[PDB]
Amino acid sequence: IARTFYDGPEKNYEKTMAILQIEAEKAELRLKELEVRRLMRARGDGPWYQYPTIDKALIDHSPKTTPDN
Amino acid sequence: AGRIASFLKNAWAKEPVLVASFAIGGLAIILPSLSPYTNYAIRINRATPYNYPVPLRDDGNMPDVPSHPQDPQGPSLEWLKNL
Ligand SMILES: CCCCCCCCCCCCCCCCC[C@@H](O)O[C@H](CO[C@H](O)CCCCCCCCCCCCCCC)COP(=O)(O)OCC[N+](C)(C)C
Ligand SMILES: CCCCCCCC/C=C\CCCCCCCC(=O)O[C@H](COC(=O)CCCCCCC/C=C/CCCCCCCC)COP(=O)(O)OCCN
Repeated sequence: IARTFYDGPEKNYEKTMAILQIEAEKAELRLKELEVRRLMRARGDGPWYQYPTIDKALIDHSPKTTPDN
Repeated sequence: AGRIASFLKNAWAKEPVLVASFAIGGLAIILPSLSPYTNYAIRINRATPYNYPVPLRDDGNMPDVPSHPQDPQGPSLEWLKNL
């Protein structure tokens, strides 16, 4: 029965080790992402949460019919 | 050719007001694109000095900017006097 239907314990053991590593990495990545989102939303210095401002390319820098703009 | 002929005949006989209106509208639409004077009107509008012409700081590298109004450089309105 053991020869025909199953494997040794080392296979399940090391598959479990691989599964555990994947899951623990995913967990720490999730926590880190939550912290990064908190900081990027509070500070606005990150690539995320960039709210539009006015394009400076719309300003007209030509003499404006009076000297003081 | 002969369908539209009798059609314009019946229209001139029954609704001359609409005939004249469509003729005048079509002329107003198409004639301005064939005229040599539309550019003259654009240029006349561009030659009207509404605001003060602010002078440029001379850097020694402006051969085509006048240093006094009566100097020969700059735009000329001679074409306008003869128009
Ligand atoms: C000797 C007599 C006295 C003792 C009798 C012993 C009793 C044993 C017989 C009972 C059958 C066991 C039930 C089957 C459960 C096993 C299912 C599965 O685990 O088996 C697969 C293997 O497949 C097997 O073939 C299971 C198929 C059994 C299907 C049972 C169907 C019987 C129906 C009877 C119909 C008869 C004719 C009908 C006439 C109308 C494993 O997949 P595998 O990917 O390898 O895993 C890797 C393991 N390696 C490395 C060892 C290869
Ligand atoms: C491309 C030019 C566009 C700009 C110019 C037009 C600006 C304004 C003129 C258009 C105003 C709207 C016109 C609305 C048309 C109404 C048609 C209609 O139903 O009236 C008909 C009357 O007119 C008709 O017969 C239907 C259309 C017949 C042709 C009308 C003119 C079509 C174009 C004719 C001239 C073509 C171009 C000019 C060439 C001139 C020749 C060199 C029925 O008369 P009733 O009032 O109901 O009579 C009640 C009592 N029995």
